Amino acid sequence: SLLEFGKMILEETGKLAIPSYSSYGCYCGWGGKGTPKDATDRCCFVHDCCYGNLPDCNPKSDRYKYKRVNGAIVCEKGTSCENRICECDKAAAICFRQNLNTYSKKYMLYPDFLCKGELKC
Amino acid sequence: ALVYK
Repeated sequence: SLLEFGKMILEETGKLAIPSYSSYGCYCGWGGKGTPKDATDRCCFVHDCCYGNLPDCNPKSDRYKYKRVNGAIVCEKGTSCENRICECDKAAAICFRQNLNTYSKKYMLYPDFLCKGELKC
Repeated sequence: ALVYK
């Protein structure tokens, strides 16, 4: 659920999942459309797509458990939906960390009309 | 922690 993902993001990047990553670019937020603005926005688009592959799962509210193996994010065994939601989130947290150097504040609270074009998952 | 993405 959102509580596990937010804690995951804070641990990995040092930044609070709100506000940094809830209104960033074209895909860090709610839904999304258009062409991702930068590497961090692509992390969100890939994250959205990953959730997209789990139709009878509820990613935002279904809680899972994960542990740290010295820095590594190991998803704990849970229901089949929890395991898969955890892997989509771990991937996003790592992707955000991988692109911290290009994170740009000018993409925070990005207007909707500038999100143009199309990208299929 | 809190929430989004």
